[PDB]
Amino acid sequence: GSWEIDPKDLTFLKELGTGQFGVVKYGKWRGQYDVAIKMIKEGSMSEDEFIEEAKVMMNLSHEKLVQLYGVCTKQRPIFIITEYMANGCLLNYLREMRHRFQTQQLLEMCKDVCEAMEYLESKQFLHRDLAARNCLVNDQGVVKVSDFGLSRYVLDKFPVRWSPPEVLMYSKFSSKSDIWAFGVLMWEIYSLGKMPYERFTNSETAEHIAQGLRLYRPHLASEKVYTIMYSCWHEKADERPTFKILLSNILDVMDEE
Ligand SMILES: CN(CCNC(=O)CNc1ccccc1)c1ncnc2[nH]ccc12
Repeated sequence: GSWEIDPKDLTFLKELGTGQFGVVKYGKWRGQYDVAIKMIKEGSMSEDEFIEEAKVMMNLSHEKLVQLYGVCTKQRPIFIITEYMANGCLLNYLREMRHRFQTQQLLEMCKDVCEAMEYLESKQFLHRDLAARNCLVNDQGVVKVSDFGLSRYVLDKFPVRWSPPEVLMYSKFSSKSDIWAFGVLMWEIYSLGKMPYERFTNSETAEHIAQGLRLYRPHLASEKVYTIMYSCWHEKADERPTFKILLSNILDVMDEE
């Protein structure tokens, strides 16, 4: 199948991490091309649904989306073969104080993610778990959005701190719950990877959000940048912007700043 990679074409070279979803390895495809090999933990996913969705996933392609190259499903664990992102998870990258980021770099990180999300929104595709922990950074410092849609197939920890009131109260998912999570991700970037609502538990965060209270301005965000992330948190989902509008707003601030 066109979504199917021959696992014999892989050379495993380095372990990149282990986690709830499984083990990830760096390797080469046909001796030459860098890949990530994501090995799905046995029993962790609805595998027939995941495999059918991978066929749809094959047609999603954008420079700021982690590229899916194929799956290996004729054995277990199944493998997801993806773009290799040398600098790892965005959350860990932000927390690495040596980079001494300028705010121009932080705004570019936001734009990278917003372009990916604008593309997913043009395809009516929801990420459903957008957060810095689900973005990756390549060897050039480019941020890309990873594992978009994956939570649908996970059989098991919910992202309370990235969820709007209507998700927490009613499980109402929409383009506007991705918009809300994007604003939280902007806050994560400008806070150099702090936990949102760091002094609260999830249960306390949910109550805070419902009472109408919000995250507030990171020290490194200008007034114009804060306006953008705060616009993502309107109580009323329909008053939140689209990713097209957020991209335009981010580009405008890049020009001003
Ligand atoms: C460290 N790391 C991220 C590892 N975490 C995940 O991929 C989590 N998802 C997942 C895991 C197992 C099975 C199914 C899904 C990477 N480092 C460099 N390039 C990369 N490309 C892609 C990932 C990736």
